[PDB]
Amino acid sequence: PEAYWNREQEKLNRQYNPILSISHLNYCEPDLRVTSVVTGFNNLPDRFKDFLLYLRCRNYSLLIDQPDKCAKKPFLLLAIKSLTPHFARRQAIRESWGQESNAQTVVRVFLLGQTPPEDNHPDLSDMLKFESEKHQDILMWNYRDTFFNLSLKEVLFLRWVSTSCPDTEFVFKGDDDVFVNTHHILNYLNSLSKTKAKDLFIGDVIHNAGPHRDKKLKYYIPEVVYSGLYPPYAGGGGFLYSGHLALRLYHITDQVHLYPIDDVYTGMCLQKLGLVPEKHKGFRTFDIEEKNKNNICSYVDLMLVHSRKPQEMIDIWSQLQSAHLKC
Ligand SMILES: *[C@@H]1O[C@H](CO)[C@@H](O[C@@H]2O[C@H](CO)[C@@H](O[C@@H]3O[C@H](CO[C@H]4O[C@H](CO)[C@@H](O)[C@H](O)[C@@H]4O)[C@@H](O)[C@H](O[C@H]4O[C@H](CO)[C@@H](O)[C@H](O)[C@@H]4O)[C@@H]3O)[C@H](O)[C@H]2NC(C)=O)[C@H](O)[C@H]1NC(C)=O
Ligand SMILES: CC(=O)N[C@@H]1[C@@H](O)[C@H](O[C@@H]2O[C@H](CO)[C@H](O)[C@H](O[C@@H]3O[C@H](CO)[C@@H](O)[C@H](O)[C@H]3NC(C)=O)[C@H]2O)[C@@H](CO)O[C@H]1O
Ligand SMILES: O=c1ccn([C@@H]2O[C@H](COP(=O)(O)OP(=O)(O)O)[C@@H](O)[C@H]2O)c(=O)[nH]1
Ligand SMILES: *[C@@H]1O[C@H](CO)[C@@H](O)[C@H](O)[C@H]1NC(C)=O
Ligand SMILES: [Cl-]
Ligand SMILES: [Cl-]
Ligand SMILES: [Mg+2]
Repeated sequence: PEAYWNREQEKLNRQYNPILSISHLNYCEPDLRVTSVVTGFNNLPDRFKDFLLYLRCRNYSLLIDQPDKCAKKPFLLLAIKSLTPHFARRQAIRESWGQESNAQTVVRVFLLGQTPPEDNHPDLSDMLKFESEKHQDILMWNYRDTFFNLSLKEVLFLRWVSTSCPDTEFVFKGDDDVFVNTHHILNYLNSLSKTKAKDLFIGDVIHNAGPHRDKKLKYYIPEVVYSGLYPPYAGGGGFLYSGHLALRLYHITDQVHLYPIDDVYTGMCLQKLGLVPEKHKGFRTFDIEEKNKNNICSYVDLMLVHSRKPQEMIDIWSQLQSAHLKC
């Protein structure tokens, strides 16, 4: 078409689809041709200019790995998107719904990029090494951890699954400011037939959405960048899928250009597999009703709630342990 991403994506489609008859994965120099191709490139916000220049570079390497995380074969892998300074959020997740267990082994990793000093981030590196050496649940890549780079966090994670955790039955991928009912999730996982557990992918799916064009909102996308409607995509606050689908998802990522909104990007990859994400009412990416926020019995049949502060996650998980004695 005329939107840049839509244009470069069709070029990918013809590369991978014979019926339609520089690298797009390993080119890590600034693609300067975008400056004369995208209308009004110099008047775009810096995140767009960085996203367009390095759209074709995704070969980033792990700086902090936990290679023996899935030694014991996990039933559920919890992968949590996080930023370096979120020490309290990560620690509260460890102490509540993200703790490792066996009961069906559950493993936990936090996904991080770099918060480099050249972006005026405070040097928290030696506190992150301290945190890593003590909890051994930090995965960190050497890319600039930013909002528009989150679909990069998705691809680099799916790569780590295929190379360091391909056996895991299921994967939960979510944010570090949500409460997840890990107990209710595992009971849902064992109330599933092998037929459905094959290509399982559930979340707060959004249908027939389009790019926000409000120049001042977070998910704003210019019309020179993307045109049309998003595919169905689960809310990035947290979705649940099987390891089998994770491997299929990773191998299809090369056929989809990175997109600045990472949960939309996952939907584009699901669409390319011929799959539709499955809505589930337990995923409350928009919280619940304030009158029900007091009641611990309101959290028993939920899958996740967004959003929650660290001490809120701990308070709910604490109360949730005695919920079967009073609900
Ligand atoms: C997602 O994450 C990736 C990975 O971290 C980010 O990619 C990096 O993006 C930064 C820009 O923010 C890149 O750094 C920039 O490189 C430009 C080109 O420099 C190369 O080429 C010149 C010749 O043209 C060589 O001299 C040089 O050795 C480099 O090899 C620079 O022009 C940029 O200049 C910036 O800093 C200097 C010094 O302060 C000043 O001139 C400017 O003020 C300017 O700010 C800058 O250095 C970096 O190369 C990318 N890394 C990789 C591995 O690709 C993405 O930006 C990020 N995406 C989003 C959307 O966040
Ligand atoms: C029919 C329709 O138009 N529905 C709209 C929703 O699509 C829209 O949802 C929000 O959209 C954003 C992109 O436009 C984005 O997907 C957002 O999810 C968040 O996305 C970030 C990355 O962009 C991801 O990292 C994060 O995990 C995720 N957060 C949560 C809690 O899921 C999504 O909410 C909505 C705008 O609020 O409006 C609907 O009308
Ligand atoms: O540069 C970033 C910004 C966000 N996040 C994570 O991505 C999730 C979504 O962040 P945010 O809550 O700000 O987006 P929202 O939920 O409001 O859409 C959160 O868990 C953040 O920790 C990240 O990993 N890197
Ligand atoms: C990606 O690969 C290219 C070519 O092999 C290389 O020049 C570049 O440095 C790589 N990027 C990273 C981050 O290693
Ligand atoms: Cl621990
Ligand atoms: Cl907070
Ligand atoms: Mg959030």
